[PDB]
Amino acid sequence: MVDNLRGKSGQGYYVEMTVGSPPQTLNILVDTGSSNFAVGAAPHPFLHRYYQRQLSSTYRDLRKGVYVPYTQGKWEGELGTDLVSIPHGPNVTVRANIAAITESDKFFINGSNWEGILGLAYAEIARPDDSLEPFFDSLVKQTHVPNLFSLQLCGGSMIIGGIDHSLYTGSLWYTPIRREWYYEVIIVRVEINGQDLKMDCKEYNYDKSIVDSGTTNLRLPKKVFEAAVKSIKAASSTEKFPDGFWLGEQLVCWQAGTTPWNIFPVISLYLMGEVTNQSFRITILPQQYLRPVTSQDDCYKFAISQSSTGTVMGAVIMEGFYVVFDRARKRIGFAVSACHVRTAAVEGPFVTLDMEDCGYNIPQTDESRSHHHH
Ligand SMILES: CCCc1scc(-c2cn[nH]c2)c1C[C@H](/N=C1\NC(C)(C)Cc2cc(Cl)ccc21)C1=NC(=O)CC=N1
Ligand code: NA
Ligand code: NA
Ligand SMILES: [Zn+2]
Ligand SMILES: [Zn+2]
Ligand SMILES: [Zn+2]
Repeated sequence: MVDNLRGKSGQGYYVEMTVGSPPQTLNILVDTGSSNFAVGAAPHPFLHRYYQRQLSSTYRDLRKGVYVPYTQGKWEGELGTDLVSIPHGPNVTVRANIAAITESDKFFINGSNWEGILGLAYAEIARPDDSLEPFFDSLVKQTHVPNLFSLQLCGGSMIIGGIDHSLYTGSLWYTPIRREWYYEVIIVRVEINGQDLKMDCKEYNYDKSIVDSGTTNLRLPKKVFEAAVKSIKAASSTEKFPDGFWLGEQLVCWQAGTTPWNIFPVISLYLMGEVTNQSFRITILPQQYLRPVTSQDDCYKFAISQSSTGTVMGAVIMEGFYVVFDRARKRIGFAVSACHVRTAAVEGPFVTLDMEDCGYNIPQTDESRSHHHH
């Protein structure tokens, strides 16, 4: 399973999955921020291949549609089940739910080389509801595959059912999964070049913090975004950038190989430790957040953006790390990645005697209160 992913942060990382019999092998974007297995199932300007239900003798229609809006764009399709296997994964075959995407807007991107998404988060956020069993749950229930996977994103490995120690150096540090819906976690402190942002720590997790391989950027709640930008600007104040750059709408450039990296600070996110009163920190390099895209110059985009739905630790963040989704023990581990040429660091423990609760409790809507989970 080592080396079983390909891709980049701008357009995502995909694993090979074989669906149906006779086998159709598809390139699937790995998405820890959703819970549907969904695959393009009809021609599209941007698809190199798609799922042909009519070629699969093992496909079964569920006779139910599903409509998945996103803030900008959407997919919809028909639910069914089919046999699924992972060529560079364990030696098993499962029957899983698959949404056959028949229409979409702004979902498939020009030249991505993936045809489908593998939603690895939990059933609570599956569409249309939590009774549509996500792929990984079907995988574990059907086989004896251990209930964990890891992502090493460089190009990359998703190891299913195991930790591979050749993919990381140093210590593996675990933070609890706060609740099993998204891969929710809790941020206890943020430093930018050594300086504490000094916000009430609930602000860092307002209204949640998650780990999301389907998101490119580090995304931060409004007040936290504003504080970080103020701090990164202060550090880089010998360069005056236009506003569009800080909005992630404009490149900024230096002559080939002369970029003043030192003017850009490191960002440390302190995650809750498994032990009470402890945390550990993941330290993010400017090379993660300031990404190359005037082809005599080196030009870059700012990959930190504002959020109204919480902190999102996206691909630009996970790229520096071996990240273990240890669902069995309800925790997420981080270690420094062994793919490379300041380093992204994973460091701890940090003890706080001050034992604060930094999680935010999302106000409970009547609709949410109404639902039974039997
Ligand atoms: C690391 C992989 C990131 C990827 S792969 C393909 C795209 C994409 C962009 N537009 N259409 C597809 C992105 C950017 C990402 N947006 C998306 N991620 C996905 C998971 C595929 C779900 C989705 C549905 C729609 Cl309808 C539009 C965008 C996205 C995203 N990144 C951010 O930084 C902020 C918001 N969305
Ligand atoms: Na099934
Ligand atoms: Na389509
Ligand atoms: Zn093609
Ligand atoms: Zn009931
Ligand atoms: Zn339920």
